[PDB]
Amino acid sequence: MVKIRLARFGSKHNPHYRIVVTDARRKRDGKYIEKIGYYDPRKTTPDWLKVDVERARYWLSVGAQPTDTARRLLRQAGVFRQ
Amino acid sequence: DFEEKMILIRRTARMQAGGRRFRFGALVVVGDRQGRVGLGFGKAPEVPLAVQKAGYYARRNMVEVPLQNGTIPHEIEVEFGASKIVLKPAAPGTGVIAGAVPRAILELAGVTDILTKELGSRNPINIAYATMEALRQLRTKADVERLR
Amino acid sequence: PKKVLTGVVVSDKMQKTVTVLVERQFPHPLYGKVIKRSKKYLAHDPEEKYKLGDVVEIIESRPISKRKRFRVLRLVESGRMDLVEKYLIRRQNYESLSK
Amino acid sequence: AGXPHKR
Amino acid sequence: LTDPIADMLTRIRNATRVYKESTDVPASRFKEEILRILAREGFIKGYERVDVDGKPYLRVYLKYGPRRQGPDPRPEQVIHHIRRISKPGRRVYVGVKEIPRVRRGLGIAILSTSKGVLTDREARKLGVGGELICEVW
Amino acid sequence: GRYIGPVCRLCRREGVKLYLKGERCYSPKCAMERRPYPPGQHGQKRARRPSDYAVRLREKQKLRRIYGISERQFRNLFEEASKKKGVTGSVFLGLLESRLDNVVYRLGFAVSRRQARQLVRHGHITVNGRRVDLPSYRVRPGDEIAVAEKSRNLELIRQNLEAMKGRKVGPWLSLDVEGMKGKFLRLPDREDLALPVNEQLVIEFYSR
Amino acid sequence: PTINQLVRKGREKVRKKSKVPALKGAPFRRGVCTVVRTVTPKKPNSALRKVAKVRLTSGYEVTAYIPGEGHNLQEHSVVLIRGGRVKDLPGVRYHIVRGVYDAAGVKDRKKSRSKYGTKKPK
RNA sequence: GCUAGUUGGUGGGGUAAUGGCCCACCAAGGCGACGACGGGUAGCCGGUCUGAGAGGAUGGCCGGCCACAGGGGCACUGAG
RNA sequence: GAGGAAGAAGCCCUUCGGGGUGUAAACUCCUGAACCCGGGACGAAACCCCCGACGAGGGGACUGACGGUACCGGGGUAAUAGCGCCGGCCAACUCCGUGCCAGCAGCCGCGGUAAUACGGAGGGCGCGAGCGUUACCCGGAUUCACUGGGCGUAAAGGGCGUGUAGGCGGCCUGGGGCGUCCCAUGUGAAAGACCACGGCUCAACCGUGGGGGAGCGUGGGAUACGCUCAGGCUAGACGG
RNA sequence: CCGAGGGUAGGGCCCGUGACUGGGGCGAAGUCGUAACAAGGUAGCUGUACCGGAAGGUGCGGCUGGAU
Ligand code: SF4
Ligand SMILES: [Mg+2]
Ligand SMILES: [Mg+2]
Ligand SMILES: [Mg+2]
Ligand SMILES: [Mg+2]
Ligand SMILES: [Mg+2]
Ligand SMILES: [Mg+2]
Ligand SMILES: [Mg+2]
Ligand SMILES: [Mg+2]
Ligand SMILES: [Mg+2]
Ligand SMILES: [Mg+2]
Ligand SMILES: [Mg+2]
Ligand SMILES: [Mg+2]
Ligand SMILES: [Mg+2]
Ligand SMILES: [Mg+2]
Ligand SMILES: [Mg+2]
Ligand SMILES: [Mg+2]
Ligand SMILES: [Mg+2]
Ligand SMILES: [Mg+2]
Ligand SMILES: [Mg+2]
Ligand SMILES: [Mg+2]
Ligand SMILES: [Mg+2]
Ligand SMILES: [Mg+2]
Ligand SMILES: [Mg+2]
Ligand SMILES: [Mg+2]
Ligand SMILES: [Mg+2]
Ligand SMILES: [Mg+2]
Ligand SMILES: [Mg+2]
Ligand SMILES: [Mg+2]
Ligand SMILES: [Mg+2]
Ligand SMILES: [Mg+2]
Ligand SMILES: [Mg+2]
Ligand SMILES: [Mg+2]
Ligand SMILES: [Mg+2]
Ligand SMILES: [Mg+2]
Ligand SMILES: [Mg+2]
Ligand SMILES: [Mg+2]
Ligand SMILES: [Mg+2]
Ligand SMILES: [Mg+2]
Ligand SMILES: [Mg+2]
Ligand SMILES: [Mg+2]
Ligand SMILES: [Mg+2]
Ligand SMILES: [Mg+2]
Ligand SMILES: [Mg+2]
Ligand SMILES: [Mg+2]
Ligand SMILES: [Mg+2]
Ligand SMILES: [Mg+2]
Ligand SMILES: [Mg+2]
Ligand SMILES: [Mg+2]
Ligand SMILES: [Mg+2]
Ligand SMILES: [Mg+2]
Ligand SMILES: [Mg+2]
Ligand SMILES: [Mg+2]
Ligand SMILES: [Mg+2]
Ligand SMILES: [Mg+2]
Ligand SMILES: [Mg+2]
Ligand SMILES: [Mg+2]
Ligand SMILES: [Mg+2]
Ligand SMILES: [Mg+2]
Ligand SMILES: [Mg+2]
Ligand SMILES: [Mg+2]
Ligand SMILES: [Mg+2]
Ligand SMILES: [Mg+2]
Ligand SMILES: [Mg+2]
Ligand SMILES: [Mg+2]
Ligand SMILES: [Mg+2]
Ligand SMILES: [Mg+2]
Ligand SMILES: [Mg+2]
Ligand SMILES: [Mg+2]
Ligand SMILES: [Mg+2]
Ligand SMILES: [Mg+2]
Ligand SMILES: [Mg+2]
Ligand SMILES: [Mg+2]
Ligand SMILES: [Mg+2]
Ligand SMILES: [Mg+2]
Ligand SMILES: [Mg+2]
Ligand SMILES: [Mg+2]
Ligand SMILES: [Mg+2]
Ligand SMILES: [Mg+2]
Ligand SMILES: [Mg+2]
Ligand SMILES: [Mg+2]
Ligand SMILES: [Mg+2]
Ligand SMILES: [Mg+2]
Ligand SMILES: [Mg+2]
Ligand SMILES: [Mg+2]
Ligand SMILES: [Mg+2]
Ligand SMILES: [Mg+2]
Ligand SMILES: [Mg+2]
Ligand SMILES: [Mg+2]
Ligand SMILES: [Mg+2]
Ligand SMILES: [Mg+2]
Ligand SMILES: [Mg+2]
Ligand SMILES: [Mg+2]
Ligand SMILES: [Mg+2]
Ligand SMILES: [Mg+2]
Ligand SMILES: [Mg+2]
Ligand SMILES: [Mg+2]
Ligand SMILES: [Mg+2]
Repeated sequence: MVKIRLARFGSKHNPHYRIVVTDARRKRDGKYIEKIGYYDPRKTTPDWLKVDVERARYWLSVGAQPTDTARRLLRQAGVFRQ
Repeated sequence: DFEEKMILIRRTARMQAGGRRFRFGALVVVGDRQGRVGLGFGKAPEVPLAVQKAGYYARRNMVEVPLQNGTIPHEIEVEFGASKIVLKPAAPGTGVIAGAVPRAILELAGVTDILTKELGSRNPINIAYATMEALRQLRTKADVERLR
Repeated sequence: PKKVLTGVVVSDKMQKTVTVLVERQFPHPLYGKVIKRSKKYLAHDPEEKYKLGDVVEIIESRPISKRKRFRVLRLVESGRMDLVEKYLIRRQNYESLSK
Repeated sequence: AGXPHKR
Repeated sequence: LTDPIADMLTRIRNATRVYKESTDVPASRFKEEILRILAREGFIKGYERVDVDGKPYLRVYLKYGPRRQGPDPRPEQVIHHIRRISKPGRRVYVGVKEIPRVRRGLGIAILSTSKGVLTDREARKLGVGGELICEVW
Repeated sequence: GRYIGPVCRLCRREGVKLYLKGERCYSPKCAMERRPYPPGQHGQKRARRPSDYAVRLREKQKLRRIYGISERQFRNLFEEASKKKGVTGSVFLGLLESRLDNVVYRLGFAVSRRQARQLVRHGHITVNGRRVDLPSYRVRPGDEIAVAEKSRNLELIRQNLEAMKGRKVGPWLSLDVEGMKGKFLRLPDREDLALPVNEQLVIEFYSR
Repeated sequence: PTINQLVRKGREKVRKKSKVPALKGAPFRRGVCTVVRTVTPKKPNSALRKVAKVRLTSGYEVTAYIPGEGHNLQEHSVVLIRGGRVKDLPGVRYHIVRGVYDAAGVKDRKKSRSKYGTKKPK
């Protein structure tokens, strides 16, 4: 399945993820299909999370599956607001 | 007045029965750093006299070098036989990028920013002459417009 | 788009197949000059209606056989045996190149 | 390599 | 004769160095378009169609500087340098972004485009590249 | 690390008075005003005509020994100015001045950059409120360099801030003596500082 | 040459020939001494240079130079060699690294010690 | 100089699918100085190093694709 | 770190007057790497349970290998320096020892009884937890020359014709639009590089955003030049 | 039927090595002569041919990069 997950960039002890759509069989930091936003878990900058939300819903509509901790960062960005 | 730089001092020699009778030569460039340069080659039986004649001949032969904000107006290629000098105008922050022989002539010209390259024979004497003829051939938009 | 080429026919000696000699021009990547380079394509002539000297267009298509990957698309000119002679003279000059 | 050989 | 254009430039370059008043070249429309730009840019006085032994020629009238002083009183050239770029051996085609600035503006680059023969400044302002014919200063 | 060795021989070689000590630089005990010839057995012999390479090397060692900075950091700064826009001469000087340990000296907190370094290195300094113990910190416009609260009361800083009630400070800088504060106003222009150094001769040294 | 001639033939990349073939792309190479003798140099020098003929791990057997005053090298000595020739000894293309394997450092060096395998004295 | 499944055709097998990929037969074709065939070396690229640029050199780490899993051959299971 | 003598001892040079290492040390005071104590993380809020509807949205709880680490606070000792080089290129010189020896050497070259070139010493230059050496790549090398080279005598015109492929090709007019030029459009992944800003105390490292090309696909256009097709000319060429 | 490969037989290419043999390069002070550089003491060089310890000599033709 196509999924929506965190591809850890950054450096050692300096986590910086990109919320990204990729194939589940692709490697974690591998070639993704599209970037839909970034996420700084350590909250070292005013905007440590950001989601397109329009695109995050397209892939969601066509069958992409978020991760469990990626589902939150799309919830916390209000992707699911009815 | 004009400022003097000694580019080259060499000891040549002739032959006669009894051995080598020597002689000395001096490349000296002279200029005001405001747009006047001069090159002279002085040859004498001793070093100071040759440095003397060189400066004298140098003031006898000068050149306008139309500076424009410290650089030259246009790029130029000049060959003084087997020796070739490239002069390219540069931006105000660059500097004088040249071998010792052209640099001496460009700094006393008042050139503060330029790009250069010596090609072919790097004989300092002929590089010096090739540098002078290049400056001597620099024109301005005024010179160009006034000609056409 | 299926690539479309143009070339003469240098061989009719196969069943339902003709050899189309395409040439192209391009500037030398280093020396700039415009140079010629040619390439033979084995084209599909299922009606066996094309003959020597015909300048034709071929179109990329699904494999008919090994090596056969283009179909003849349309005639363009006819009786250009002057180009065919150029090809044949060259191939003929190869006999003078051995040892 | 039979059987004797030549080499 | 393999390059009528290279011939013309060279036919001029030799006349200017012996300080000829004029020099005739075999006539062609494309040469006229080239000489039209040398006259309009001041490198020559101009040109006029002529006939020599019944043959169409282009007489070109040459310019020089004032009589100089010193041991050699030969005027400065108005054409210091005229040189073929594109040739029958290697044609040279530049896009508009690739057109060279001849002699940092003190010279021109003649080049043929589908809007006509133009100078480096004319092409860049008109926005088209083409075959770089030559360079003059 | 840094040079850490005898410092009056530096001035005697460079032929120019570099202010690397402190008060002694102004006294008649200054080695330069006392034996203004290069160190060693041959310092009093008659100098032979230096080469162009010698001249450029001498300028570079001059500028560098002024700041007490190692050749690595010195050139990495030089190369940074080469890439950036504008005249490389000024920018290389500005970035040299922007070093924290140079500001702390240029603000009179210490009488020598070598002492200003130890001030920064032992933490007695802060920037914009935060402690900063890195002598290489590139100070930006607007930063408020001050003495550490826990270190405001210390004989060396007082005596230095005392003798600073007298002097003025450069146009690009600001200082409040009573509150031990200081402010970096702008990037120094070329004419805003007169070092005994022809920076073009340092450019030309690296163009080789 | 014409531009067409260049299209046809092109320019030939100049190739460079190694001056240390026995190393076989290595920075250094181990060997064993077979002949440890002295050789006279060519004009205009006169001396008795110290040379070891070394049999390498790379299949080659070459003559290496033994730099410095005095050496402990004899037959069957294991030796590491480096590039570098001795200009005045034709055929010697390599130097023995001192302070490595059975090649002792130079006794009582003070200057340029690291080039001769001698440790710092107290 | 190279080529007998070689090059094309017909029919058929085979596969998710085109194809001499495979078999039967018929035709005598296919390729080559624009370097076929053969020999040597090499995994290719984003890039990396140098260089005024043009260029040269390189492809380790990271990302993309390919290839192999002691040396070979083989199929099975299966969306693969 | 600051101070600290017309300037200790030692060692080096000397014309025996002196000069050097050198404010260097000693010494004085200031600071306080390490270490000692105390507190102590960001990375971790989801899955889950709760209400609502097992949803949208609310509110709740458990979880850290790194680690008692970073970092903060309090205390606290003056605390490793080495390596290359000093004939010219190339920045840095004197003494002794040696006597074509022992040795140096990247090239030119040094050493034959006064060696700034060998070996040591003093001094000096350059870098600094590095400094050198070897190997290899690009540069200087415009020394494979497209940019940007040459061939009378420096290396380089084929012994000379004839001619195949190929490369190139005069003046004028028109058709096409292949080269070529222009505009639009698709692709040119991320990373990297570059500019801007920001996060680790700075930096390296790392995050965010900006700027794009060339090449190729497509669509539209221009036609001077090169190409092709067609028609005419006579200055090249051939013939009478 | 095909089939890894094993086996028989005969070819081609490459690498290493070999009694002995051929010249090559290099090596401070060996032996023989003096061919070349001056008209170098027979102008030199040359393709070829033959000869001779060795440089070389001679023939045939060529070149001036030959003195006077
Ligand atoms: S200034 Fe006088 S005292 Fe201060 S360092 Fe330079 S020489 Fe020594
Ligand atoms: Mg860590
Ligand atoms: Mg996959
Ligand atoms: Mg010359
Ligand atoms: Mg020339
Ligand atoms: Mg040269
Ligand atoms: Mg003027
Ligand atoms: Mg182009
Ligand atoms: Mg760096
Ligand atoms: Mg404190
Ligand atoms: Mg450089
Ligand atoms: Mg000798
Ligand atoms: Mg062994
Ligand atoms: Mg032993
Ligand atoms: Mg070496
Ligand atoms: Mg040493
Ligand atoms: Mg040494
Ligand atoms: Mg079929
Ligand atoms: Mg087959
Ligand atoms: Mg069959
Ligand atoms: Mg058959
Ligand atoms: Mg082809
Ligand atoms: Mg292989
Ligand atoms: Mg390999
Ligand atoms: Mg391989
Ligand atoms: Mg280059
Ligand atoms: Mg670069
Ligand atoms: Mg490659
Ligand atoms: Mg890889
Ligand atoms: Mg790894
Ligand atoms: Mg990889
Ligand atoms: Mg296998
Ligand atoms: Mg294994
Ligand atoms: Mg197996
Ligand atoms: Mg296997
Ligand atoms: Mg001190
Ligand atoms: Mg005294
Ligand atoms: Mg003293
Ligand atoms: Mg003393
Ligand atoms: Mg004393
Ligand atoms: Mg936590
Ligand atoms: Mg779960
Ligand atoms: Mg419920
Ligand atoms: Mg603790
Ligand atoms: Mg503390
Ligand atoms: Mg404290
Ligand atoms: Mg205390
Ligand atoms: Mg101490
Ligand atoms: Mg060094
Ligand atoms: Mg000297
Ligand atoms: Mg150096
Ligand atoms: Mg020196
Ligand atoms: Mg003796
Ligand atoms: Mg002895
Ligand atoms: Mg030496
Ligand atoms: Mg070296
Ligand atoms: Mg003696
Ligand atoms: Mg002596
Ligand atoms: Mg002597
Ligand atoms: Mg000495
Ligand atoms: Mg030396
Ligand atoms: Mg010595
Ligand atoms: Mg370090
Ligand atoms: Mg190293
Ligand atoms: Mg360089
Ligand atoms: Mg090159
Ligand atoms: Mg090289
Ligand atoms: Mg070469
Ligand atoms: Mg060469
Ligand atoms: Mg060229
Ligand atoms: Mg040449
Ligand atoms: Mg001839
Ligand atoms: Mg022949
Ligand atoms: Mg022809
Ligand atoms: Mg043609
Ligand atoms: Mg034409
Ligand atoms: Mg077109
Ligand atoms: Mg990219
Ligand atoms: Mg930018
Ligand atoms: Mg780009
Ligand atoms: Mg396109
Ligand atoms: Mg189109
Ligand atoms: Mg069988
Ligand atoms: Mg078989
Ligand atoms: Mg078999
Ligand atoms: Mg078997
Ligand atoms: Mg065999
Ligand atoms: Mg033998
Ligand atoms: Mg004898
Ligand atoms: Mg004789
Ligand atoms: Mg005789
Ligand atoms: Mg004779
Ligand atoms: Mg004779
Ligand atoms: Mg003869
Ligand atoms: Mg005879
Ligand atoms: Mg004769
Ligand atoms: Mg003849
Ligand atoms: Mg004669």
